[PDB]
Amino acid sequence: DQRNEEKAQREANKKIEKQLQKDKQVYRATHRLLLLGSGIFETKFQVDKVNFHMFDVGAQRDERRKWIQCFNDVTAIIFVVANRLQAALKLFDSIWNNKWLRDTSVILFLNKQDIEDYFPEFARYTTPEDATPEPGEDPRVTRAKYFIRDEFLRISTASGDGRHYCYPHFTNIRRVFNDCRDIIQRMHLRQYELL
Amino acid sequence: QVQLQESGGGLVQPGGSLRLSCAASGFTFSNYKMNWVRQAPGKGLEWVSDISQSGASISYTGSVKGRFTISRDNAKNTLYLQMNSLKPEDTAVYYCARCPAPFTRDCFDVTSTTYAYRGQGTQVTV
Amino acid sequence: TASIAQARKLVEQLKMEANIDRIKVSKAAADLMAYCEAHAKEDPLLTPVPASENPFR
Amino acid sequence: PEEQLLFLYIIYTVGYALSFSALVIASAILLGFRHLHCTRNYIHLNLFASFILRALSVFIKDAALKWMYSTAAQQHQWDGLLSYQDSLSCRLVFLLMQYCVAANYYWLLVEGVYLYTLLAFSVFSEQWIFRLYVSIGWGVPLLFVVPWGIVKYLYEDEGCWTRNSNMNYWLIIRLPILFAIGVNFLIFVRVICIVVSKLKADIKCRLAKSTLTLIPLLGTHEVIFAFVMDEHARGTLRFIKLFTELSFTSFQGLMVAILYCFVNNEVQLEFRKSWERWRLE
Amino acid sequence: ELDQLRQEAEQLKNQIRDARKACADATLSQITNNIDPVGRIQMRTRRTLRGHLAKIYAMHWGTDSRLLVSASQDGKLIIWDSYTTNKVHAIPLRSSWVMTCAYAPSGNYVACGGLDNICSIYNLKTREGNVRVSRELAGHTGYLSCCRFLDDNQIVTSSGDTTCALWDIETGQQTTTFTGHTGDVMSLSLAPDTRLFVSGACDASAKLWDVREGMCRQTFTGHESDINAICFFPNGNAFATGSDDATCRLFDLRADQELMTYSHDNIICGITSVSFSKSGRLLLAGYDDFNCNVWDALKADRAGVLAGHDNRVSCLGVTDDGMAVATGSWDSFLKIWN
Ligand SMILES: CC[C@@H](c1ccccc1)N1Cc2cc3c(cc2C[C@H]1C(=O)N[C@@H](Cc1ccc(-c2ccnc(C)c2C)cc1)C(=O)O)OC[C@H](c1ccc(OCc2ccc(Cl)c(Cl)c2)cc1)O3
Repeated sequence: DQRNEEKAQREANKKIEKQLQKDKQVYRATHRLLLLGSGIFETKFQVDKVNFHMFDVGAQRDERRKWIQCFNDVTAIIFVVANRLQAALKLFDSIWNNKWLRDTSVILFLNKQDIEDYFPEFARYTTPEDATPEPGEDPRVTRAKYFIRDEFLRISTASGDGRHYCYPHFTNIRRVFNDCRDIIQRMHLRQYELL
Repeated sequence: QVQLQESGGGLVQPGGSLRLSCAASGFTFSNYKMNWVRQAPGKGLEWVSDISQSGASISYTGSVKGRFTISRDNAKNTLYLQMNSLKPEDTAVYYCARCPAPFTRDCFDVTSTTYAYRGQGTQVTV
Repeated sequence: TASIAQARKLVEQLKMEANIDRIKVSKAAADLMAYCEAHAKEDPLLTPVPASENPFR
Repeated sequence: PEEQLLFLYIIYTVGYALSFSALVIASAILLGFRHLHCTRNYIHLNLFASFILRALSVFIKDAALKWMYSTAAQQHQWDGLLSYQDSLSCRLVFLLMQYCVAANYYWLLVEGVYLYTLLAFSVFSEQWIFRLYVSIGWGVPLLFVVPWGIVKYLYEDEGCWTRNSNMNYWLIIRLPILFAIGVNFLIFVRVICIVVSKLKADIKCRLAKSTLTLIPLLGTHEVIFAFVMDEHARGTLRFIKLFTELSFTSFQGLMVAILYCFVNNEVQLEFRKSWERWRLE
Repeated sequence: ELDQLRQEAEQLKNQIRDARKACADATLSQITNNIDPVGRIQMRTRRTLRGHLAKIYAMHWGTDSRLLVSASQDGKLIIWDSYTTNKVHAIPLRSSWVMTCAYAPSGNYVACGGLDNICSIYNLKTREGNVRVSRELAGHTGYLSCCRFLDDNQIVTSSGDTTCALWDIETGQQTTTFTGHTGDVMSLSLAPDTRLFVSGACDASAKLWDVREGMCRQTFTGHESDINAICFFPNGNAFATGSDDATCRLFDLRADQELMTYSHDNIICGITSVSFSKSGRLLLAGYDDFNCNVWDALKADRAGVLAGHDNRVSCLGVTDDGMAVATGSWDSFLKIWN
């Protein structure tokens, strides 16, 4: 009549916020990652008892200016870079410069080996001696994967200041765990204004 | 209505020149980053060039750099592409695609699916 | 050959978009001006509602 | 002598005046704005509320000294002061005062171990870990002040304010306090090695900000002034040995208010966006 | 070649264009210049519902104007009580990526969909207490961008594969597909009779569909960028959009042209949500600079700002009695304004 609908309404409300507190302790404990190169492919994995979530988009179109805004809350955008490499620079240039993806860090993985055609500046390019490989695969391969690394770092070190960071790697689940640790740590130093 | 009628094109000798215009309609030309996008016969769409909303930031793909130049005239609402020293690898259908939103630096406009703010194209052969 | 088939379905649409008959703007704008003034006495975001009957006070 | 040591007492009194003034403006900014209700501004608010009651202790003792000068000099009555000294007034006020200085060294500690568990551990539930930090901060000081007042009423209660040379009972206030200074340095040299690891990815002009920011928040200047300001480890031919270590402890509530409320950018945009909500009106 | 009918589509486009120029005898601003204005709309946030963990992409009111559902990207579908600030239900979703939500006009169901390409119907009024999924409506390619119930059995859903679809919940299959958009359909809005609905898409175009015939009736191209939001006038004879070119536009079903543009020089951020008031005199547009400018829908001038949000306003809804505006945003708070 006057409490039979009301103080029992605030009882079913407080049985909700007890489950919303367990759902908050598990939401802040998981790390959401977007992995891009039904309509979503959620992939759970755990490295050293820290649970990660990786979402590969499946049945979606190649128009992505509208669903990429869903993934600004994620920890790190994993960007796997397999002509088709210039299209990966222009995609990474869009992720880096999007107004909503300005606070979202990009882990960046690289695959291919074997160009001077699609990049004529590559022929006038020698590898930095300050960054070397250990096992020594080829002198001619490490001058190429350090070129396309510095193509994707020409985007990241162009007016993208200390709010999102690019982590380029050569190819793996341990490397995402060590980069998501650096993303969370650099966020906690920006909250105390130490970075 | 966003309409983009790109002109120019045709056949050319290897080493020749062209001047592809692109008359823009239905939007303020000054607010948008504009691109040039081509599609080779048997290939997908690759991005060629780019120019910022003032003409300041200008980009090219690696295979056209030095030979091609891009230009816009915000007073006459026309986007240009001068294609000097042409090659047999440069024959494609050249589209005048613009970025979807004004005042932005991110563009998503080389899509096999229907991107809305590009033109029907002009054919360039050698 | 969907290049000619999609542009066929694009041009039957502009045919059925054509054969409709449009009224003038001055007649249609006077019917949106008349809906607002005939319902302005029941717009609680327009008229400042007194605080006893506003249920969110 | 007096021309300089009065200039130190004025700094200690006025340094706690500008601190405690700035620790209410910083505790009304961080508590008034609902958007600034993090689980770290709660640690700041309970630390600013600990620098305040430390500053109220200074006001009390200073006020008492002023009362002795102006009133007890020429009126020539000491019954009130004598009755208060040997009464359960003096002991109670002293214990509360010594809690007000020991709940400061433990709220610069759970402000330090909270930042370390953001950067190192990061696997926890923030529902219960906050209710721990308001229990290590306010309740763990009660475990070595009340056993210190229990032993005070039982042994050596001949005067509430004074003591003797006996320091086998002063292992209850000084030793749990200097443990908390000995941990806020180990967190200081672990957060600093993290920050230089984030800069191994012009840092000499950049580490000079993130080190001087971390010094008032953790209370690291007690360790710095105990190692480089020795100077025979006595009072010898100096003025600025004792001057800095009473200026960098009085103005510390001012510096945790400036560096962690006012020049904070996510607080400054709570004034740069709640003003255009009033500029339209 | 295809130019035997390509230029037929432009020469049809010319004769539609001046057929609207033969119909624009005046403008809406010339008709409504002597209309004395609204004044200064000053809405205070009465409520602030605080229970979501991530960005709220959509809310929807109930027809009783008291309950509302709101979807967030944490995987929640919290049904609120706006009068009491009590969460009635809090539905956990199988997909965290949920970009839309709807409430049944009867009040028995809620729908939600997102990047799992699936609309999920939840029976609130079951005999078990626990709210469970009534149906999954999986026939859409691409993300689901909007959904609006027709009754307890029919729901129209727009999606990311550039098509809208009319469903049948008891069968699960879609009765009608609405094709014609070239960019992905971002929002829809039903007519008050629910025999028509408009749909804005990322081709800077808004189409008017017959629900039972299944065809497109009229197409409205007046914007410049991706239309994120659409809303009918309360009369049902006009509608208002909002796109990424920072302009709202009042279109018109009968004159087949835009009547008015709602612009400002200080506004260079896209509209994410539009709604009308109960009479249609106000047009409340949610923006990306985090506030919600109230527009006089007849005079085109701004009558107020709903500035209380800390991140991007993603949704906006006016009640069915016109007494509240519930705007959610990307900070996880819905605010009821008045
Ligand atoms: C830096 C020196 C300065 C100071 C100033 C700012 C902050 C801190 C420290 N300081 C001042 C001081 C004041 C004293 C004192 C010494 C010094 C020296 C000295 C000091 O550094 N001192 C040690 C050591 C120390 C520690 C604690 C106390 C203490 C304990 C309990 N209560 C009080 C008020 C005090 C001051 C005293 C000395 C310490 O700082 O720790 O001797 C007792 C006397 C008193 C008088 C009257 C009284 O009754 C009140 C009353 C009386 C009649 C009426 Cl009618 C009414 Cl209404 C009210 C009570 C005390 O005030």
